Amino acid sequence: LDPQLPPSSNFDLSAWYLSVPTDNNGDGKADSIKENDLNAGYADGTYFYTAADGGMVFRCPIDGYKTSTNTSYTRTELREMLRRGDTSIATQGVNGNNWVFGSAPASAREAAGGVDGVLRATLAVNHVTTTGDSGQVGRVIVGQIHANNDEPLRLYYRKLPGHSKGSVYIAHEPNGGSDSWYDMIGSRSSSASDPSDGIALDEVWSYEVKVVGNTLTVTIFRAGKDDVVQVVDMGNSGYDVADQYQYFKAGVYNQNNTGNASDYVQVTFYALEQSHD
Repeated sequence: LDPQLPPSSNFDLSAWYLSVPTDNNGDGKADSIKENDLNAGYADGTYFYTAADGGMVFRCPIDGYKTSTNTSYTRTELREMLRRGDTSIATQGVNGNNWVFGSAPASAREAAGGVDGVLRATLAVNHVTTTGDSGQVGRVIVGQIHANNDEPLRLYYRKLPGHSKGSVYIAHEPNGGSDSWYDMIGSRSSSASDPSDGIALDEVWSYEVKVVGNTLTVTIFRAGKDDVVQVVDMGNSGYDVADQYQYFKAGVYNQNNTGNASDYVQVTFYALEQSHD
């Protein structure tokens, strides 16, 4: 990882676009740096940049523009794009830009850009919010599986104000259904005690989000510690259908809209790979 190289030279960012919470074209939404511009070595020194150690930094304040009116939170986050800069393929839809679970019909599988998926990342959470409502404070989503309108996976890190260590947990949201929650390390609760096995700020760790058919496996890897694995059976989740498309997300999604404007989340990634079939 080279400190003197942009993120698209330190990482393979050809299948990603970047969302940063500014509104430069006056459309009221977050800005998108699409694949072709991102991969020309885009870094703005404020939201998205190479660290002094070569890491790809995502930094995101509480206050700023959002991706749609359907969310209440800012993000500095990548969104997977299997078209890789081929703009004649649409962003949304079961097409060469997006993947489908292997459980979907043959039609959905042959049309899609990929079948099943594995997202791997290595990262350190540098900073989480310390301000705002008790139920929001300290939370950042660092990895996602997103579908047409629901989220098969949201991977959270949360560290509470008076704690030296933070927790890791996941949500699975069925198609048209509601979130199921799974604590992996520590606890998502706003009143949990300091997790003695938890993850500190600046501590390096790794995650793997994998889909084979209707089985989701989330693994947390940590040097010197056993892997932590959560399997989620999505057999009743309704994603094994022809009209659902899927994409990975990775970066910081700031789950706080109640703290100080300039409070923020920041995570540095050290490895980031997306793959399909």
